[PDB]
Amino acid sequence: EVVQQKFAIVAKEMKIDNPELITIPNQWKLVQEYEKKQKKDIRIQLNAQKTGNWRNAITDPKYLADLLKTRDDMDLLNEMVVVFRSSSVSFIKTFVSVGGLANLMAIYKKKIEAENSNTAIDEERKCCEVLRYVFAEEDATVALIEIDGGVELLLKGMNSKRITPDNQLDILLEITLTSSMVEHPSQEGLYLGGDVCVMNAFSNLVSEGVDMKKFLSFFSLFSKSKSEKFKHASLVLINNLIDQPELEHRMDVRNSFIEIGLVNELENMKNTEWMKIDKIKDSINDFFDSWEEDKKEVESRFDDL
Amino acid sequence: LKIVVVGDGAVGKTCLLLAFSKGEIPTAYVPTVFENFSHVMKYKNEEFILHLWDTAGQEEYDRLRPLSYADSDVVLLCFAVNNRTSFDNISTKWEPEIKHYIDTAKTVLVGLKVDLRKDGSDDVTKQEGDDLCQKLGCVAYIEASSVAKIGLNEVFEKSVDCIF
Ligand SMILES: Nc1nc2c(ncn2[C@@H]2O[C@H](COP(=O)(O)OP(=O)(O)OP(O)(O)=S)[C@@H](O)[C@H]2O)c(=O)[nH]1
Ligand SMILES: [Mg+2]
Repeated sequence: EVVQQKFAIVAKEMKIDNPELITIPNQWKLVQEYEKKQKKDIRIQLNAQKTGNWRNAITDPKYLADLLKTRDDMDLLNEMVVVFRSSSVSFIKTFVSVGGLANLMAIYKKKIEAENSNTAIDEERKCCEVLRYVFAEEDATVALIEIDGGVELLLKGMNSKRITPDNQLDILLEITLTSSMVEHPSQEGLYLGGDVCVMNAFSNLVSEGVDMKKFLSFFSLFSKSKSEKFKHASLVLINNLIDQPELEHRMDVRNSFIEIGLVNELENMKNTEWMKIDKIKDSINDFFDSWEEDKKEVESRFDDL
Repeated sequence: LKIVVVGDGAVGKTCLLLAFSKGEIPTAYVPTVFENFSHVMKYKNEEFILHLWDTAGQEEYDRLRPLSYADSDVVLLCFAVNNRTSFDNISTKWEPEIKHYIDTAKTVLVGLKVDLRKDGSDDVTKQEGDDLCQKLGCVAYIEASSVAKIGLNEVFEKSVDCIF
């Protein structure tokens, strides 16, 4: 009762970067409450098996995962918003570890494709809202890479006319995270190829005939969007896709983007208030700086032939 | 008597608590992370034990706010009357949350910063709060200002009443 490291558990469990802002006496109170709740949750589950308030039974992450194989309704979706937004790190880790995401993704497909109605826009949007909470957990992005048509589904979902600019952002942020996750973030030498995962999903939109050219619908979202979080995030994705180890592969990916109006798009932003933001100025510079080095290199190889 | 205070960032929860029991303001706005203190209130011919749990409005502390809910008798659902957005969030974020974690609590709907309510403006009205009180099943809707010292006692007298 002076230690007081017994809190660093609650800290990382609740995603708190700076516990130095909590008075020692308070984070003892919080520890007792953490322990108290772990015990509370236990009692509700063993009890709601008969009550039977499923609302309390789904405070078991495993139970929640299994239920989605059978239930896909507003009530459940609303409750999941509460649960995923406000639960602990480890509750999502468990959910995901037991399927969970693939189950929620399936429901999301159903929602995305459902025939128009009033309840349709909302049902789809809750999905985005719920996914936006699962994806705050790294294990979830790892799981996504291994779901056939997961990233593709996000790409399609992102092009829905039924969602909001904010929905579209959350999905993009999840795609971008995926694109950069070549290696498992918390395991030394384990390849995951999310970069290849996303690349393939963009190739699949072309070959399923949804994009007339590679990258088209993403790029066209990027182009008219007015979020500034979205312009930035879009730039980060583009640069990641172009950032390949082999010149052949950069020259190729970037050509696809040149082919659909990228260059003229950025050059217009340079004559625009957009450069006032340092996150975006640097991404645009990076693109050009990398394009130019590649020209020199190409010129340099031709010179030796 | 356990009373917990929830609502959006910056609607005036901290000020509500510290004005009720100090009774003044912290001058410097510091966003709440967690706070908990008791305080004795003279009401009727007897004193009461008020355990106050202040919570974080900010999204950053979403996974931690539930640590404040156990055994709560009353929850104060707070919005600021000059901030429709906070008002809307009561029924999309706050109520659903405490209903999920501590459905046994009575709820008082609290309209904060009344001192700032301009007219001709899209602000929230005593009518809208009273109505919401009806839909949400709160015990009461009570307007207050930490700055003009209004409704303060009223708000906390009610938390006690709905328990006796
Ligand atoms: N005019 C007026 N301003 C108020 C009133 N109450 C709080 N404020 C102001 O609004 C700001 C928010 O007050 P505060 O109580 O700290 O918000 P909060 O609800 O605790 O915000 P958070 O901790 O969840 S992030 C403060 O800077 C304060 O000056 C009020 O009754 N009238
Ligand atoms: Mg506060």
